[PDB]
Amino acid sequence: NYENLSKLLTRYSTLNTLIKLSADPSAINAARENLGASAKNLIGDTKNSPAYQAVLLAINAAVGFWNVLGYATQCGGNANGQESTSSTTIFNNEPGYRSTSITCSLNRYKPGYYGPMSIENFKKLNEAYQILQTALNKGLPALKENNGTIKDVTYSYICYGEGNNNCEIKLADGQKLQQNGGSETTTQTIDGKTVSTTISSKVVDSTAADNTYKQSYTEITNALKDVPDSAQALLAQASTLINTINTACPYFSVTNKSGGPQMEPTRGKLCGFTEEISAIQKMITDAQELVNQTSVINEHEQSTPVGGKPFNPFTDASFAQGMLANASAQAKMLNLAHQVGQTINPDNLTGTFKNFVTGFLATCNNKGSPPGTVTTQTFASGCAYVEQTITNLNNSIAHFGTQEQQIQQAENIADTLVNFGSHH
Amino acid sequence: VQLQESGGGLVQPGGSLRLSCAASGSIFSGNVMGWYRQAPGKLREWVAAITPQGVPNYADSVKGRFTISRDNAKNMLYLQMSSLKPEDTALYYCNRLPNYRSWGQGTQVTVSSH
Ligand SMILES: CC(=O)N[C@H]1[C@H](O[C@H]2[C@@H](O)[C@@H](CO)O[C@@H](O[C@H]3[C@H](O)[C@@H](O)[C@@H](O)O[C@@H]3CO)[C@@H]2O)O[C@H](CO)[C@@H](O[C@@H]2O[C@@H](C)[C@@H](O)[C@@H](O)[C@@H]2O)[C@@H]1O[C@@H]1O[C@H](CO)[C@H](O)[C@H](O)[C@H]1O[C@@H]1O[C@@H](C)[C@@H](O)[C@@H](O)[C@@H]1O
Repeated sequence: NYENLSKLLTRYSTLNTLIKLSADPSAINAARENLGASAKNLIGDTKNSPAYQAVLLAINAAVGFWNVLGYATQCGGNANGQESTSSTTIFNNEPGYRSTSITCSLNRYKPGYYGPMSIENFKKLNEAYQILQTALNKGLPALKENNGTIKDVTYSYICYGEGNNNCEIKLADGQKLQQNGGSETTTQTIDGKTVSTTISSKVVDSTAADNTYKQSYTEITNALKDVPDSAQALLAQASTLINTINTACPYFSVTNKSGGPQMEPTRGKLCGFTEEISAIQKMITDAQELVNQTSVINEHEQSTPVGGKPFNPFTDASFAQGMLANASAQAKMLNLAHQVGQTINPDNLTGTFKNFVTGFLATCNNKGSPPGTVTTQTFASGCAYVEQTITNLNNSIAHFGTQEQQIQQAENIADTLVNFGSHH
Repeated sequence: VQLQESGGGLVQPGGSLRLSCAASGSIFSGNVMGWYRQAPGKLREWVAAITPQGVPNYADSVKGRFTISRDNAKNMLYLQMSSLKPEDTALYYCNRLPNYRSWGQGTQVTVSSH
């Protein structure tokens, strides 16, 4: 126990320095200036921002996960999770085997846990996949840009075979959508905003030219318009994507190519990958908590100068709480960003989870194409710039070294003032 | 979760020094590492940093003169200092980025006049 302040500051002199600054408006204002500049580094920059790189990493991990395993994931049936006697249902722009389509055509077996994924769940997954791949390709906005949108996310699937009812679409009023040439408007709520969808149906007969299936089919085209592309929005689509896999927990059996890196175990249930899916869920959760600080930083602008009569840290210090909230929010953003990297960075991983990441998720088998590109060799590899993103996260963090100090200092000056400011 | 810096002391202007930091793997593994310094009268200043692949970057106050480096096999961080000036007088500390919130003892570096 120290009786008085001189003994205390002889010892911890950096503290003496801190008190000197906390009583000096020009220092306090220079810190406030910095909080502004770093704030812009996080929530306004993109490539230079740990925060941004972390959000991108989380999303990419989720997408990558599905690129790696979705060709192997079995699926089928008819609507409402029912088995089918003879229903092939094909989803376009998916990382299928030697293909840019995944075919869901497993009959008789009952969709569910340790079974095929229902077409109902596949549809849900697919939407998120298409949205995310499109956003990734367009490029993600800086964190502050929470009012942007993707002009057009479009995808189709086709239905064929006896009794296949997956392409019958029921509407908001109740009437069935006209199977041949019909066209209509869903809306839904993504994020907190309303998004028009144009659903359109189309029948193609077996005789008709270029029908490479030689069987009469129904094609459903979904055209979404003005889809929000904020972090908060896309994280939510990732969340859907991964949770839909985890919840449906379908059966998967990979064809392990010789020479390559080796999948373990070779067949099973997708929610079996518990380490990987936890990581991906945690990453998304941390990134959401990361993007939440954006609203705390905005709510406490630090531009207005502080300072008439000489400055009095005991009474002139209302701004302090705001400053502290802001600095603490920035430091949380940084730490959460770091943490997102650490969850997946294979430098810290062991055994089967590490090999998933180095062997499969981190890799790509196209020849590098822009983000969001599905190709006929996309499957069995992440194809989502994980390794690059982990690297760019680090690079961004390393170029944040100064700012991080400034944040800490601001936080500490603010704290000192709140502290003096109490008493009253 | 440990940080230990060494390799400092008293040198002459233009002199050169090699600082070492032995870091725990919890700190070091798969992390950006970096060098920090605290001068009398002032607060901890960031000096340099290096990613796990080995890409370094430096504060404008030392660019050209200092060189950061890491030995991934042995959890070791090095700052190679050249053309030292009296302004570089400080305690030098090593940490990951973003920082583990308990710091090392540091290692004193003093530049003088001849
Ligand atoms: C089941 C189906 O897809 N039926 C189509 C039909 O297609 C023919 C064609 O593919 C030939 C060529 O080989 O094979 C037929 O089945 C064979 C079978 O394979 C044989 O082994 C043996 O049993 O004989 C039969 C043939 O006798 C296919 O059936 O083509 C017609 C004309 O285009 C489709 O009908 C049109 O579309 C529907 C929606 C209606 O609007 C009709 O008026 C149109 O003429 C026909 O589809 C089915 O049509 C009936 C009409 O009774 C129902 O309306 C039903 O739901 C339709 O099936 C749905 O839509 C089609 C496009 C497909 O995607 C199915 O998966 C889906 O359930």
